[PDB]
Order: sequence, then structure tokens, then C-alpha cells
Amino acid sequence: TACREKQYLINSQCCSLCQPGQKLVSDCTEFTETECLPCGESEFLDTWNRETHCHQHKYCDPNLGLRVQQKGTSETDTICTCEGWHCTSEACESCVL
Amino acid sequence: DIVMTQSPDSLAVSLGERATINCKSSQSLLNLGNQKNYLTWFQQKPGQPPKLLIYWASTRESGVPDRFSGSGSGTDFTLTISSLQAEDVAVYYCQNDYTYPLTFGQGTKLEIKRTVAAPSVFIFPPSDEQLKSGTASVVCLLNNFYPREAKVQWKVDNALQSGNSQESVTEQDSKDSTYSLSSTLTLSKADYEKHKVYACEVTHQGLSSPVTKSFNRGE
Amino acid sequence: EVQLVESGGGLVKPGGSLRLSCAASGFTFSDYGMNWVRQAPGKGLEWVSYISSGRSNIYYADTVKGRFTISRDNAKNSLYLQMNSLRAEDTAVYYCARSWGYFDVWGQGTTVTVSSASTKGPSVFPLAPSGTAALGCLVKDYFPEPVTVSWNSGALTSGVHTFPAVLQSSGLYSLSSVVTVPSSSLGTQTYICNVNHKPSNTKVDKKVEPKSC
Repeated sequence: TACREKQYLINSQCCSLCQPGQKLVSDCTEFTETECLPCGESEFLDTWNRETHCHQHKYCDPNLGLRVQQKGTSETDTICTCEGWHCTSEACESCVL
Repeated sequence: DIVMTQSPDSLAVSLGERATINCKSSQSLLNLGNQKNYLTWFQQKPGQPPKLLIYWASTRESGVPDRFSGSGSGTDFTLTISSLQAEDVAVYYCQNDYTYPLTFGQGTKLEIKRTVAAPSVFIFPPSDEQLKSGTASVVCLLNNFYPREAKVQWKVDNALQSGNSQESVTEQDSKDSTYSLSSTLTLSKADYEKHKVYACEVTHQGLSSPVTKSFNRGE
Repeated sequence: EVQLVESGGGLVKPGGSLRLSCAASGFTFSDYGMNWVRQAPGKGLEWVSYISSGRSNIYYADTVKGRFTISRDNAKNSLYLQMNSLRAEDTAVYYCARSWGYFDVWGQGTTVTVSSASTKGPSVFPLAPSGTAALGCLVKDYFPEPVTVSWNSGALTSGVHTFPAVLQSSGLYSLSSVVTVPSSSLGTQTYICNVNHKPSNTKVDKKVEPKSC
């Protein structure tokens, strides 16, 4: 047998992946189902996954001239911009006048 | 900063009927990632903090009854309270949960429309203790009435007073929807001992005719 | 149950400073994001600042940038707001509100009044009565708000009306609480109104009873 969509293989067992916003705390078995847990308030995981640790949210230092363009959710990281100010690097880790 | 603008500012709806409060935001509140619209509805009954009703524009918080319903998308949303209930009287706030700074709508005061109910009038002379300090407060109480429109008129020895009184009205009751009002006439001990008959005349839709309650100073 | 309990409000002179506290119980404090939100008397809600649950990231509203500072002590299950150089546009009720993507649990609030003036404890006077009898309390001439009135230490609550305070010409505040009770119980049952006005440390129990002739 081969695995269906949104599944992963572990010791010839097709387990369900974890939905976004949730990390893995237990692989499935022939008879139980994969055990996921929600990310933390400041944590996120954006894909169907079998990660064991969520990712931390981008922080937007106002010292570095940053405003929060979209707040962090559990399945999306924060999105940040500059505000008046104009961004230096293309990835936009910091801004300037 | 996002700006949440609500409409109507004020709304009166009868029991059983459907209330509709609208909210528009300057940005969109759609998170393209999880496809959720980050609008949140709160109810604020008086003396209490706001109470979360609905988040993600449509998902109801646990314990909120089904008659509370969130709808909308993008920049225009709606909170629809159907089968309106006596305890639904509050101020409702929409709220930008999309980014920082988190910004609320300005408010929508919902009133409950109810059948006519006449006030129950009481008159209160000043305490001897208050006189020993030189001032005299005379309180008229209009207890449990609806609608809110009521005329109170103070009279000393049939002389119609003006300027020397203050009105106060409680919020609409969560169980019976009535209001209550107090009017306080304030005089000096000097001016207060110059007269005998103190009266207030209440005029309200629920009464058959204007009601007076009075007392004679000293008795 | 889940609880947030604010403390540390009161009367404060302009440009002076004040530190608010919020004591959390009933939940994993360390897990939630904690927020401060205020509401000026008569006005709507203003989100003031936020502090994350992870690496304790902090965001502020511009109107308090540079003056307020938010912090938490997870060991103590406490949230704090250090408010510095208070202008009088800061007068409001400050709310403690936990968040996990929405403010789902709020505290009852504490009041902060940024005022030129001093505290003045209220004076309490009976409203004695003559089926149903009405009696009450006149809580006159105090500053600032709020006074809280109870009856029979919390036992009498049915049909109690405590009216919103009115602003007196004299600059001070005054209000009244009333209650309607069976007339047959006027001679038998004792009615006491209990008035607390915290900023002046004023606790008063006036025993409203019918006057004799």
C-alpha cells in the first residue's frame, strides 16, 4: 500500500500528518491515529507537518523602524513593514529614514 | 492604524426581533494564509468588562447562544442578534484583531423595546443629619418605568421650581427592561425652612394622569 | 475558575507615576499573551499594550509609547503596567485581558484618575421611608469616582438601584442607592447601606431606618 495525500511514512506505516498550527507529539500506529498538539501563543507551524517543535514568531522591533503589518497566527508567521521609513534590505529585517 | 467604524450608533429593538449591528474597517482583515477574517465582536453590559462573543468574524465563542451570529468578509462585517432577549441590552464593539495596534469600533448602544410600564414614585425628605450641615437634599424616585421619557416637576408650596434639581437614570434592567430615575432638589437649610409643602409631579405614558407625591416639612 | 484581578489604581497628580498589577489564577499564566486595555469614563475601549508568552515580546499603542512599560512575572502569576508622567487624558479604567489570538478573559478593571485635586470622602445620609416600601442612601460630595454601595453587606440585592453619579456645581460627585422592600418587614428587618470610597479610605455603614415622630 502507498500513502494517501497529507500523510507520511514511518516504518511502513502511513500516518496522518499534523495540520498547520499543530506539532507532532506521537506517530500513529496500526490502530491509533497521529497525535498532534497546538502551537503556543507565540509559536506557529505553517505547513502540514511532522515537526516536534513549533517556530517562534517574528518580532518587529520599533527600534529597527518596524510596524506589524499582519499579526502572528498559529499557522502564519508575523509580517512586518516600516512606516515614512524605507526598507534597506530586500528581506526587510530593518528600515531607515 | 486600522479604523473600525460601526453603524448604527444607537439601536432600539423589540423583544423577539432581530438586531443588526454593522462594522467596516479601513484595511481588510483577511489573513490570506489561514484564510480567516480577523474580526471580533464584544458585548459590554454595564459595570462589567467586555465579553467576547464571536471571533474570526463568524466563529462563536463557547457559551455564546446561537442567536448571536457573525458574518461578513474583507472590510464589511455584521453581528446579527436574532430573537432578541431582555439581557441582550449592552454596548457592542467590533474589534480589529488583524494587527497592531488592535483597534475597536466606537460602540453601538442596543436598547430593548418593551411594553409600557408606569413609574412608581417615592419622595424623600432631607435627613436631620444633613440639615445640621446647612444643606437640604430632597429626592424623588421614579422606580421601574418604560419608556424612558418621563417629566419630573418639583413644586414648593405649589411654586414650580427650576434650576435647583439634577436627574439620574439607571441603565435598562437586564430582566424586566425598565429604567429607574432619581431627581434631587438641593436647597440651603435657610431656604429649606422657609416653606412647608414639598412635592414632585411625575408625568409618564403608563400613568393615567400626572402623579404627585409630597410631604409637609416637619411632620 | 479563570481569574484576572487588577490592583494599584487610584488618584494621581498629573505628570506623576503609577504601577498597576494584575494577579492571574485558574490557568497557565505563562501560556497566554497578556494585554492592558483602557476605557475612559464615557468613552470606548483602547488597547494599550501586549506582552507575548514566548520570548516575552512587547508591543505598545502610540499614545503610551515612551511612558508606559508592560512586564510579567510568571513565577508570581502577575502582570504589571508601570505608567509614567501621566497626563489627564490617561484617566480611565484599565483592564487586564489575556489573549490567545483574542481577548477571551478580562479582569474587572481598576480605576485611575489623573487629577489636579485631592481626595474627599463622601458623606452618607439616610433616605427613610414613610405592600412595597422604598428606602435608600444619599452618598454626597466626594471625589474622585468610584464609590461602591452594597446593602446588608451583600445579602440584600433584589431591587437595589445605585444611580450613576452626577457632577455637582461644587466640583464634587454625589449619588444615591435605593431599594424596595416589603412594608411588613420595615419594623423587623434591619437595612444597612455600606459605602466604600477607596481613594479616601472611606468605609461607611449607614443604618437606614424609618423616622419616628
